[PDB]
Amino acid sequence: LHALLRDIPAPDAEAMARTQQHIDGLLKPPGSLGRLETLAVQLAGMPGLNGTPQVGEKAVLVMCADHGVWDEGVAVSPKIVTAIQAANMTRGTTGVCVLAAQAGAKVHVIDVGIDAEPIPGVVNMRVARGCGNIAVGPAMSRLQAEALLLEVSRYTCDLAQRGVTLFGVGELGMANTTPAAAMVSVFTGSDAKEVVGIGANLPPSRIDNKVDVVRRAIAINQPNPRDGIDVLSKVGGFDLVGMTGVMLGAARCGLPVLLDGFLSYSAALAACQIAPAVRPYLIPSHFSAEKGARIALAHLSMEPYLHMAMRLGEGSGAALAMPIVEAACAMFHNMGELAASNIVLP
Amino acid sequence: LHALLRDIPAPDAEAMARTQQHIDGLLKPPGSLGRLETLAVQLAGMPGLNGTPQVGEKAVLVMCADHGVWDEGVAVSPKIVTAIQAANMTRGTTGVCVLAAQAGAKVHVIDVGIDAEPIPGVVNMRVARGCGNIAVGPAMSRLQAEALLLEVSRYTCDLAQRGVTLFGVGELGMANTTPAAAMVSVFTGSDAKEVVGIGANLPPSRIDNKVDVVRRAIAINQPNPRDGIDVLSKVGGFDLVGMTGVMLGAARCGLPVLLDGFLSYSAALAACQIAPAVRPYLIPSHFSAEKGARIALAHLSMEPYLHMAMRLGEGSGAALAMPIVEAACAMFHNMGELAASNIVLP
Ligand SMILES: O=C(O)c1ccc[n+]([C@@H]2O[C@H](COP(=O)([O-])O)[C@@H](O)[C@H]2O)c1
Ligand SMILES: O=C(O)c1ccc[n+]([C@@H]2O[C@H](COP(=O)([O-])O)[C@@H](O)[C@H]2O)c1
Ligand SMILES: Cc1ccc(O)cc1C
Ligand SMILES: Cc1ccc(O)cc1C
Repeated sequence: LHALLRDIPAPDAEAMARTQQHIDGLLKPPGSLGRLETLAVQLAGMPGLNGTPQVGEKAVLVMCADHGVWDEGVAVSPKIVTAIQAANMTRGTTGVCVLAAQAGAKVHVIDVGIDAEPIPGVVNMRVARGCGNIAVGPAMSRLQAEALLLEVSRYTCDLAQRGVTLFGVGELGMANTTPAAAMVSVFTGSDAKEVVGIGANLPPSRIDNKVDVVRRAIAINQPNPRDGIDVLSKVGGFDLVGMTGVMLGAARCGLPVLLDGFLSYSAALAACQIAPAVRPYLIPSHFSAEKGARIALAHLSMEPYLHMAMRLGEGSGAALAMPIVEAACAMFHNMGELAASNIVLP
Repeated sequence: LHALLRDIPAPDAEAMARTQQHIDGLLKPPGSLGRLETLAVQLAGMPGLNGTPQVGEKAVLVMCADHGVWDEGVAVSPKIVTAIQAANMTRGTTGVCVLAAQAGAKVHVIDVGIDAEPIPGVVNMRVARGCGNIAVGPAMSRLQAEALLLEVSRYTCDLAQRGVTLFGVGELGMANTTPAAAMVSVFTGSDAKEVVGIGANLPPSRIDNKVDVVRRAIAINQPNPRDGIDVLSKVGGFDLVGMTGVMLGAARCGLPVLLDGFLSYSAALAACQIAPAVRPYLIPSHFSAEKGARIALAHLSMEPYLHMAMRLGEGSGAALAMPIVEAACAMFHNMGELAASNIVLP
């Protein structure tokens, strides 16, 4: 894993300069396509894209796992929903499936720790049947977190060898906004009350308990904010570790990764703590309706493109933003140039 | 035109209720797809869509015209750019062309008043070679504004008979953020300084003059805020009137219209003043980087989906949002249902 982190490439400033000059000469007032222009330049700097903003095959990786903290009464969805929904993912009837189909992306469903019998058709990388209840101890051992990061990182960059140039990250796991909140609190130094949300429709009256659980998790585990792996293993979950793995893998591969919602923000904070070099490869999608989204995004210095009040998870927001990445590429390659129309601007 | 306004249909509450019930039963926590859900219900209520959120053919109508106020030094782009860019529209090299192609939409370029010889391939509805300079008098006569509204409204609903179910509105015209600002000031009661922006890269040092011009336009013409046609004819432009026409026409046709940027907001304010019944058919796209966007959107009670710092115009933002409308339809029709998976939630 040390080799992985060490070999993440820096962005190509040469390709970015060439891209910027090309964009400035297109048929429009300079800077007028705003963040679409910035996104094109960002893509051009990613080594896996071969010096130009382009999109080949697209994949959304959905990390599925159960959480022991579900027993603390922090979620209203039956625990079995993780297993049921994971199977639905193989049938194409879920939210991320429908949105990925619209974007022409393939969904890869990965079981990194569902508490049920193995599901045929789902990629099997299960660490255990659900992680430990973070309210009374760690979610997993450091060894388990490291092993899963390496496994997922390898799977991710291996897809790159099959033509994938754009990744979207997602998750599925009942009770997972609890460890996500714990992680966000630890990494940002914000009090649990400011980052704990209603997750999947938790009744307002049960929020107090959820906040109490997050605080106990942190007090009991004492995760070190300066060690991303320590935080993930202590107050995270297998799904969260898996998402961090996709980000490290895509970065190693020099390719872009679209974030999703709140859960993905928590994983991104961990990934950036572990390897700051991962940051230039992350692209935000939407602004999650979860209470702690604003704080998490502020610490990542990210401004999402889409304001849809979405809070489904599954990688649904990442899939919805794929057309925006393709639009930036289309602008770059297909627009005419000012000079060719003899248009001169101040 | 009185008949047109009188016959705009009210939204179908029955279809909307059926849509809401269907969305609540899909495979996800209730309300979790947020504004995508609200958008689907909004679409279901539009009579031209036949009781369900669906998208058939898509068209972006780009209204092109020149403005006499260009002579007041309020724009840095050469006046001939309107004519040049309008021809580029027929070649598919412009920003809206490239983005519409990505969304599978056709672009219709309409000349409603370019100050140049007619351009082959562009739809000809020219009122005159540029409108009057609003700094010294009206842009056009009330008769001219009314005639153009009716003509464009008919053209728009006629496309509906050819399979178009989703419209996007756009414009092209040097100096047009000046009349747009004047209109926004009149309709919202905001001072010109709060709504006048840099348009297509106007140097910060020339802003003062642009603000002075807007104030003179309003003082000299005395447009009546309660009469949308009066405002359009006095301090508007042919392109702005044309955009208002697309909105009235789509509403009469019971079909959705996606707004674009600042210019489109000014036209929407006029359209809603003329006929409040038009409002349920308007769908925002992006949040224009123009200074007066926030005020204009607040008065329309609209929150755009996309935050791209875009300020190109041409209907580029409307085209970029078309995939979002298709996503809401895909969610509605393609997602599985909770009951079918035996999932019961509180
Ligand atoms: O992605 C988000 O921003 C998001 C926000 C709130 C809830 N969720 C989803 O709902 C689940 C977590 O909610 P909960 O209440 O069980 O902690 C999990 O399967 C997520 O995919 C997802
Ligand atoms: O759509 C917007 O929000 C927008 C904001 C600023 C400038 N524009 C475009 O630039 C032109 C107007 O800018 P200007 O400086 O000549 O008033 C016109 O052709 C518009 O399409 C468009
Ligand atoms: C200069 C300029 C202004 C507005 C446009 O839509 C396009 C161009 C090229
Ligand atoms: C209940 C529930 C929770 C999260 C999902 O992604 C989907 C469903 C159906």
